[PDB]
Amino acid sequence: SGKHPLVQAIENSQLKTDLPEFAPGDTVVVQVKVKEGDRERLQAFEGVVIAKKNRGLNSAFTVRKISSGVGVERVFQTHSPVVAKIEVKRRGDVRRAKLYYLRDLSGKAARIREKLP
Amino acid sequence: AIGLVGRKCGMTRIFTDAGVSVPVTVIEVDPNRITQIKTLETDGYQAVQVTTGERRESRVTNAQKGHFAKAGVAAGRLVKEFRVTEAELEGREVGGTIGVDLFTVGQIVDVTGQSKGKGFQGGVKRWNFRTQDATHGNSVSHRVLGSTGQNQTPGRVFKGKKMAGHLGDERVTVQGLEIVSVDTERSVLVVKGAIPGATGGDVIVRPTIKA
Amino acid sequence: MIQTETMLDVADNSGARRVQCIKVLGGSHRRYASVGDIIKVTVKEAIPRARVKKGDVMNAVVVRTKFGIRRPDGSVIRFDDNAAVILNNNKAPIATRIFGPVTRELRTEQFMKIISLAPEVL
Amino acid sequence: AVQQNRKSRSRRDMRRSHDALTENALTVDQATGETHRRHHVTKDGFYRGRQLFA
Amino acid sequence: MRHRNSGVKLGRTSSHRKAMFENLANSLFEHELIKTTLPKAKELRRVAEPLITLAKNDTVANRRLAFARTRNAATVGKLFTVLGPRYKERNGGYLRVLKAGFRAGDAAPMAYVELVDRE
RNA sequence: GUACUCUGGGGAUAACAGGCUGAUACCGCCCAAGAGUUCAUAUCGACGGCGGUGUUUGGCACCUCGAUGUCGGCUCAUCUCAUCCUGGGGCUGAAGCAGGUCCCAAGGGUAUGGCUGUUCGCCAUUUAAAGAGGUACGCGAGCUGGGUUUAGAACGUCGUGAGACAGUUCGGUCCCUAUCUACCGUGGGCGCUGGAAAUUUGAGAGGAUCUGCUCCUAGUACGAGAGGACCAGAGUGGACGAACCUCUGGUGUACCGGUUGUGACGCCAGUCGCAUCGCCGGGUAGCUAUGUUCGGAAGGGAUAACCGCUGAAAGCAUCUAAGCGGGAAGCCUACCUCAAGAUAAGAUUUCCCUAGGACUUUAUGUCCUCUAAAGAGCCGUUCGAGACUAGGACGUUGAUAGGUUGGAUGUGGAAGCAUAGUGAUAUGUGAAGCUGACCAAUACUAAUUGCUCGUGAGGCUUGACU
RNA sequence: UAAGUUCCGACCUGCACGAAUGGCAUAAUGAUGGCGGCGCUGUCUCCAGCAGAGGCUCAGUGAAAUCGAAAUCGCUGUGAA
RNA sequence: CAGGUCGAGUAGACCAAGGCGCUUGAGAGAACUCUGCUGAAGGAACUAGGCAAAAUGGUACCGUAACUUCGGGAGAAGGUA
RNA sequence: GAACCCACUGUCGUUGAAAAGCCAGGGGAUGACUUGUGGAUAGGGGUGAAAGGCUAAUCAAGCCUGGUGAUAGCUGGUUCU
RNA sequence: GUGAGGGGAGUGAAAUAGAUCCUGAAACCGCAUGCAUACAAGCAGUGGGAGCACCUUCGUGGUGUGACUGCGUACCUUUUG
Ligand SMILES: NCCC[C@H](N)CC(=O)NCCC[C@H](N)CC(=O)NCCC[C@H](N)CC(=O)N[C@@H]1[C@H](O)[C@@H](OC(N)=O)[C@@H](CO)O[C@H]1NC1=N[C@@H]2C(=O)NC[C@@H](O)[C@H]2N1
Ligand SMILES: NCCC[C@H](N)CC(=O)NCCC[C@H](N)CC(=O)NCCC[C@H](N)CC(=O)N[C@@H]1[C@H](O)[C@@H](OC(N)=O)[C@@H](CO)O[C@H]1NC1=N[C@@H]2C(=O)NC[C@@H](O)[C@H]2N1
Repeated sequence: SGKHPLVQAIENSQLKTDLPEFAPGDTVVVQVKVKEGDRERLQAFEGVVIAKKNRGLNSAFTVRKISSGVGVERVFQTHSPVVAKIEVKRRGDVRRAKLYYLRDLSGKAARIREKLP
Repeated sequence: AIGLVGRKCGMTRIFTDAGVSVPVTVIEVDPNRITQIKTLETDGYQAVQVTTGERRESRVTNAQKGHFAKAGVAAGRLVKEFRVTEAELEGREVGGTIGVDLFTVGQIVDVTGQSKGKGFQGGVKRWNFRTQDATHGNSVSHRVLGSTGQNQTPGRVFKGKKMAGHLGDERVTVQGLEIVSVDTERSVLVVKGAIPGATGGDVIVRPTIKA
Repeated sequence: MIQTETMLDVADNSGARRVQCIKVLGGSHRRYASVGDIIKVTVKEAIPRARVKKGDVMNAVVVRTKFGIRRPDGSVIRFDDNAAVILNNNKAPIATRIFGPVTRELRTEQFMKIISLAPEVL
Repeated sequence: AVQQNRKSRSRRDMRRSHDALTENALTVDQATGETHRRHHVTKDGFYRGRQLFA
Repeated sequence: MRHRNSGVKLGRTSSHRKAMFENLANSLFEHELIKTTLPKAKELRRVAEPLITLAKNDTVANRRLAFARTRNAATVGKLFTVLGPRYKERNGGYLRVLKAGFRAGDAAPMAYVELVDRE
């Protein structure tokens, strides 16, 4: 809430209200709307959350995965309608907010320990 | 054409149902109050003068106090004219009010503002000049102008030569912006894209001159 | 964001393994190439007994970049490498297999073969 | 770089035409009656009634 | 350009500036009235007033924070036993800065910094 | 012999640039044998003739030898048109698509690399195109110093030798704080027919001016076939420019954390100083591009080459002599910005000042007393404004700045205590503690009491209205 | 090498190599000359942000080379050109 | 002459005994200049030339080519803790 | 590889802090080594692992004083009506 | 400021003979009065010439200034120039 109240009201008018709770280090699945022609479908994007930005309607989060041997990252915008659904598969236990050190690790070295209840 | 005077409130985004993120600028509009109508007979041209905002009486001078009292409107923080034709001039009278409903969603507009001031600036920033070599023997000549002219002929520097000096803090008009939202409850315009100036600056919104 | 002297991997089985960009095609003073753009390359390393040979000058299309691509919702997608797919003299793919994911900007009638052969389109 | 001709006294004085000094803003302190610099503590330590040094 | 930036430089490195302002705060808390240059006096508020706000509440953690910021046991004791109780009900503004002419050696503008209820 | 060198002189006399000239150079025109299946002139054009320009090679020796101190590269340019692309046309040995040739047109645009000191040149790959030239072969008190042309050394060659070169090779100090003119920005003064606060007209000035590809018309017109349009519409790019920070990132030495060495705070614990911010991982505002948005759209007027209508001189013919049209990225407008020092100093709205004496230089007269307006400034709190200025906001009838309170964000589990461990550590209290610049409230602190400037109805002549 | 007036190997009409003004080689050595590669990078595409020191303003002290005299504009022409 | 903690050390970081803060200051936080830190994607495309900068860097063990004057090359290269 | 002795590269400095330096890198560092004190060699002479190098900030013939007011077919200047 | 310096007083024929003190020029630098000067382009003068101020024998006069206007590119040397 570092913006003017009018901007805050205009932004708050468009907030999603069913977002789950997740943190860096968690592995998540994102259902992404894909529209070609008149054809609509949901594509799954599963991976580790390596960064989270809490900025109200300007919130974002970065998901990293290994796809066919090639690392790929996507920075989703949390309140965008293209993000249909987010599910948390497993909760991770980490020591810092940003996990960029994972980019230089491969295989067993990049494993994230599960957070035990 | 007749337009509106407002204040830049900040930038944000609007999400569409398809998921497209549209970057937008929000313009607060305190409804403009007409203070004077200028005609061919008395002024030689046709314009509508408006004021907006508020100003304390200790800052309002006596001449301006009388000028506002003749129209019968509260003193504003600024006064500004719009050139008009007879068709736009009809229906407007001294003491009336112009609101955000002058515009419609989807309309294309031009927005004028006062750009941010960068102060004294050099050739690289002001005119996109290229720097010289950082290494390879260069002596204290990394961001300098270089040559400024020819030899004995013509033996002078031409007018308009690009040099260092004040950059920014000038009137700038941006054309082709689309009205994204017209909120009458909050008296707000939401336009697509960026507009000149800093947050809190005064801006002018007019119908586009390009077609 | 590919420019001249940039080295790229090859995401196909045409035989080339590393290529170097020698020109960004499609305009005077054009600086950079992104996903879906055509470049001229020289082949720096190839597997033995292949149609392509080391030292050949060919066309290619960029399919993966580290700088990444933007999407209409404001997101960005970044890859771990810079990868290209070799084309022939009339700018058509010459390979039969595609390795690694590709993006939806390749969904044109010119590059639909890459979309069909890729393991992942994202 | 250096002049090719000595500058005349008239031109030198014309350049100096912007060198004049100005007065400070002085004011009588109503609490004490002495002249003081406006918005400043007096030399004896008074300012708008309060007194600093016992 | 320095649009919307806070802080001063005063021709010093960052560590030297921080040490100087710590010394100034200690001297102010000890004597309750000091004379310095006007820019130093104005910047000293942003360093000194939060210390009094912190000292309003007496806890071990607050005392250790005050000691980390002042490195003066006498200053910590005076803050937590005298100044904080004195300003418990004051909503900021524990200092006043008053212009005091110029300095003979270099014509530098000067000011007095004083605690609000000193004596 | 002197390149190890020195003195007195010369622009009386050479090398650079300038000047005169134009043999040479480049460009243009006249005649026309012939070539072109016939057919000089679609395109070429022998033998000969006449000019233009002032980019070449030269001639002369007028300026400079009490110094005009540079081959190329870099940075930054400005002009010409004999036009490279884009625009408009005539002819064709122009079916179409293309091409050839000539005319008009200077608005904009007009490659990156390998080799070499190169200019040039050859080569690779692009582009709509990679134009030709002038500007001290533009630019070294703006940069460099690879080549050439000091002093060292060597090779080939010449000389008995000192030494030398239609040569080669390795190495080899680039000074100047800008007075005047000019230019880029930014102020002070006065003027503008009493003074003041605002809003303005536009005589004029500057900026901008580029273009690819795909689809469609339509596989239509054209053509035997192969191929394949004009005109007219959509979509999407390159380069360039501006504004902006919502998004994506960079930075972020006054924000948070991990960690090494050492010293200290009496000790443990907890902290702080120093070591590039010690090092390392993140990161708020601001600034910023590689990020975002937008622009060169459309239309009027006069024209260039060119094409005409009607029409005589000259019973015909003829775009022309009367008269009437069409016609280009070019000109004037149109778009953006500046603009009344436009001394021709413009216009509109509103506001302020309505006192007495003496005297003679009898007048917008000179001296006394009274009066001090509308406003402006000094000063202070300051700013997304700024070198100083100027400009914007506010000064108690107050949110201008700091602080305080709340929120937001970042970091990521404070200290103390308690549990489990032999212990390093782990867990709970608790997503805690701390959080520059952000948002919102709040007179707690500082914007005090003030002073200075600016006056007192604004000359005369004539005309029209009263 | 995509592209090599440089580099390496070979050829020999050696303008004008050649045997102690030594010839041809040679391990090691060289702040020696030429060419190529890996890593690396603000050298560059193309620059951005930040830190310190100047620059700028105020107070004090206080130079320099130069200088016939200056009321010291543009263009085209003229003219020790 | 020359102490302490680490250290091979008289190298180096921080300290002891013992000395100093270098005889103009105060503000501001523009262009430009000097000295530093970081930098998206690319990685010599820069340039006469990788000039400058970036980079490597310790101890123990393993392992180490052509060539050679048998000494070297060699800390070759490379790897583990 | 420090001290010590050198001077290969670059930025800065060039009316400098300095009439040859600073900073970051660089070479030698038990030897043909570096260095204190006191001596010897004197100008067509000395000395030189040789650059015409050095011989008191001076070297293809040191400095000082005399011949000496050298000579100059050269340049400059030459005073009231 | 028990400073420097000055104003009175006093001495002296004279102190503007007051101590770096006879006379006291010029370059150069101040203050005061009069006139001119902020729409106009250049060796700064010269030949004309309105107005203003002071004086005055009251003018067909004297002193200072100089709006506006015609003409007008320093001096020396050396040179065909
Ligand atoms: N009768 C009249 C006599 C007249 C006399 N002749 C005049 C004269 O000679 N002037 C010389 C001016 C030099 C200097 N600027 C003076 C000054 O003003 N110093 C400011 C300090 C004053 C302060 N209030 C006292 C202070 O902190 N003391 C400390 C202390 O003793 C001690 O520290 C610890 N931790 O124990 C010591 C460490 O060894 O260091 C001293 N500090 C020091 N700072 C000094 C420095 O830098 N250099 C010289 C010497 O003075 C140094 N010591
Ligand atoms: N209304 C205003 C009032 C204001 C108020 N009142 C304030 C006021 O008034 N303040 C006054 C300040 C004035 C000043 N500051 C004081 C000052 O200056 N004192 C000077 C004191 C000492 C002075 N230096 C000594 C002196 O003079 N030595 C000289 C010197 O050795 C030499 O001379 C030269 N040239 O070489 C020699 C040659 O002869 O002579 C000597 N002398 C001789 N004298 C003799 C003579 O005459 N005959 C015979 C023989 O014995 C002569 N020799």
